[PDB]
Amino acid sequence: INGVLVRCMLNIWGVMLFIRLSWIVGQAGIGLSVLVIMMATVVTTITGLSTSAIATNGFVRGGRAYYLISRSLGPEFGGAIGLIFAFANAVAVAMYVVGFAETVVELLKEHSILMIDEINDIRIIGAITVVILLGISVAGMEWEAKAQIVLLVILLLAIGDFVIGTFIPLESKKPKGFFGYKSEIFNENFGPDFREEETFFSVFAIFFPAATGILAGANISGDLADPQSAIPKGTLLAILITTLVYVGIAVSVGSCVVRDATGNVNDTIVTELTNCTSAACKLNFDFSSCESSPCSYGLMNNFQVMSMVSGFTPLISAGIFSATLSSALASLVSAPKIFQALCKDNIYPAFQMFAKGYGKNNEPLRGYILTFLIALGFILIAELNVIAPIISNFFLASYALINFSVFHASLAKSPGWRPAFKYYNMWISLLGAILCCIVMFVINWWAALLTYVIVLGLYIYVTYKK
Amino acid sequence: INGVLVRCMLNIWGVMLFIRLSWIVGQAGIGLSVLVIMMATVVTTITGLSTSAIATNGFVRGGRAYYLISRSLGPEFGGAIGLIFAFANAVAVAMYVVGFAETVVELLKEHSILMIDEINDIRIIGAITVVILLGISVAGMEWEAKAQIVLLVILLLAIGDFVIGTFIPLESKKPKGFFGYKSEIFNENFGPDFREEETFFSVFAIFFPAATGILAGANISGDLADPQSAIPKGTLLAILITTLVYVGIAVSVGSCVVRDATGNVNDTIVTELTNCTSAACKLNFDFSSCESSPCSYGLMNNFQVMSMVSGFTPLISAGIFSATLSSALASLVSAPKIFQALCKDNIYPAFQMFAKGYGKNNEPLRGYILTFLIALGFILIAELNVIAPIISNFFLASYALINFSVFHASLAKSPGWRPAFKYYNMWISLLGAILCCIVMFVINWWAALLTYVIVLGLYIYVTYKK
Repeated sequence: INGVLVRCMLNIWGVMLFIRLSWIVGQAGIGLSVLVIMMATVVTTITGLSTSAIATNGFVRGGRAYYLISRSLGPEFGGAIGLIFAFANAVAVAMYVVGFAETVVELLKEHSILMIDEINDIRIIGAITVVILLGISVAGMEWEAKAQIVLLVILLLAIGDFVIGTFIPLESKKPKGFFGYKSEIFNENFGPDFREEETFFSVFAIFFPAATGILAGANISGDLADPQSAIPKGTLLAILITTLVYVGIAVSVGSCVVRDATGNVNDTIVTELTNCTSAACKLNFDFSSCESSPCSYGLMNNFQVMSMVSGFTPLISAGIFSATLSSALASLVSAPKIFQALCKDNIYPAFQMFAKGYGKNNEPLRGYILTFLIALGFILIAELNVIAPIISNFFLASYALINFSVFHASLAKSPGWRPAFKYYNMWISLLGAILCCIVMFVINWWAALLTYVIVLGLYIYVTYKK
Repeated sequence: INGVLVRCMLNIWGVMLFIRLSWIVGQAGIGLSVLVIMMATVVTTITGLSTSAIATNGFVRGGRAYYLISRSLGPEFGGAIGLIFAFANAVAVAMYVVGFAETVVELLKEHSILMIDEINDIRIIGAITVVILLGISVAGMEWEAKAQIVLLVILLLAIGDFVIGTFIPLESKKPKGFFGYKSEIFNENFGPDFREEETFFSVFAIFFPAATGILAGANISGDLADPQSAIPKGTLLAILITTLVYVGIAVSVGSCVVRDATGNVNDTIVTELTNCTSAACKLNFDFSSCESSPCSYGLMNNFQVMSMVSGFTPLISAGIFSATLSSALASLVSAPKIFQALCKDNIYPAFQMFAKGYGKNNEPLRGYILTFLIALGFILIAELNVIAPIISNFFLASYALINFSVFHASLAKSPGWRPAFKYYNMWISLLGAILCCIVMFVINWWAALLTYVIVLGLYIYVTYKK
């Protein structure tokens, strides 16, 4: 009730927190953003209750995450969810690491230093980073147990430092959108003023990965040093804490940083008593009239608002490093584990090359190379705002699959289904599945369709390979 | 090999032939229109081969169409295809009858006569028409056997009269877009010049019902006075003939009527030697410069181009009446038959009120009232261009269902599957199903999605009612 809790809590706080939440709230108002977070959290908690019901039905010996599912679910749903989820984690590696690389090139361009083709300097940085990350994962993880705790200490210190910065309204940040909890800054920030082409569901898709750390946080750490049936409590409480801190950070940054701010001491508080519609003039002449040209930063231009508000910004940057690298590595170790587990069962005998445990320990290698290559291929696409909707798609697909499969097995299944989680009925799981599918189709309907024909073909193969 | 042949050939030539084909070719060029027809016909013929394989597997005693399917397919696919297809025919009634009503108000407004709210005078006409059609269907059909033959004589005479009119270039039609097989009229008509908001798939969806008469043409006439295993030959040959005459009428009208023509002897052949880009001036000053205001008619303005080209236009109008009324009535008798057959089996016991055969013969009444009311509700929507995509959706769904179900049963099914149709393998049926689903999603993805959750809920009900 402490190990997998910390694991999920690490997996969930990812890149989208420090570098995208300000974005989201800047586009979808302080109000509607809460609806975004609430939809995300209801999907996640439906899936959490369902996966809990899974984690409280079978034998006490939880072999492997995918093996746990295959025990508690048919090989059709088993292999489907497994493959689609391992792919989800594989692409998630690239998502997290490219967010990291983005913040690196940001903190670097802040200096005098520069690189070749920033839009692809991100690509070079991400490549070196994923190489070093694979090198970390393979050949050693004994230290990760103690490393996750220090990472979480760093991360919580970063969040607390952010909030402690909010209450400290330095005048030098007046040229930035930060103003320190003004009511009118909150008023003007409640209406969902969107931007160039984003719609509510585009923003939701961007945000959704920031709520996706639950299953691999819990299940992938099957056979935990803790009892198996402790997973649900920690998973759900972690969901609650993460979503609550999401809501808090959301409301705070919305009531703190204005929609746009061209940092210029010149364009400042000179205080000509004008018409004064927006909240900027309400504060002072600072951050006035970005409507003409694209301004530098503030809640809708730059993603560095979080690092801009807090005190001793190094701690916030360290928190970013911790979150992104940690989540990326967790996904990078969970994905090939699922691959090798599914392949050792030879459920899909086409990928019979289960990496043969090429190592002194049971360290798969073929899966590592595969997911590393996928991560590279996706890293090549730089703009995180386009990688993230794909992860959104695939994780929504995975969640739909899993909770729908629970719903289906609930339709009486001779295989020992017999779950135990309080509040784990079928109808809520069918609700979650319909929600997942609908939401997935609203965000790039054709991607969802293609995903579904993929899983259909998987059902075919699993149906006639028997 | 003559009865169900004539039946399908009647069901297929519907309203979309005489009043929409000219439209389609006017928007999607003489060339691309052939691709439209080819996609339609490949879908239809895949489904035809599959339904043939069905019609050549089971007992010699073909009880009922839906019963034939339930014999040769599981009650899941059975009831799904049955309900969705009966609904398809129900809405098809309204489609055909509203096309009829449209041509009636056209031929009436051509006179001095008029009605109240033409856009809903169509609705009033359609209501009276569907009332009279229900009155025809119930309480007597003994004459329909001899009536279909005279209807087909009328229809073929209309088509032949149309083509015989093409070769007769009356000067009085020069103010209309008709010119009589000019090469340049064909050249300018090969490029898919679309219009206000139509896309290739919008046009395809409009067209697709014009290729949907096969299953109900053949299966609904189960226990034919002909042997059961004669269905495939006639069905496929009817498909071939209908699609070939579609291609012929398409190429002809494309090479005959220009894209736009403001009928005015004044704006005519006066023959000022201008720049002359379009083919109009190539012919003469007639039908020149519709680009300014919306012109009266010709291959893109009015749907009466077909009736405008032929000689003794009354015959063409009679052919329209024959086609629309005939197809409408065939659908109106096929839909409730499927309803009462599915309900007598009580597959979906919610609709246990199977009309109890309230009549001296086995004449269902509850189903009649139901489909009549649905037809009314849809008639209320007047613009055929919006009703037709819905029928396209639902028929694509039905075809996807049926051929996919054949594909699935091909994955070895202990129920006696054992078909016989030459060239009836699985892979082509899976191809047809994937095509149906993809095409259905390109045309109003959310309608397709909703249809699929409907059939999923049906799978639920059929799964836990057992």
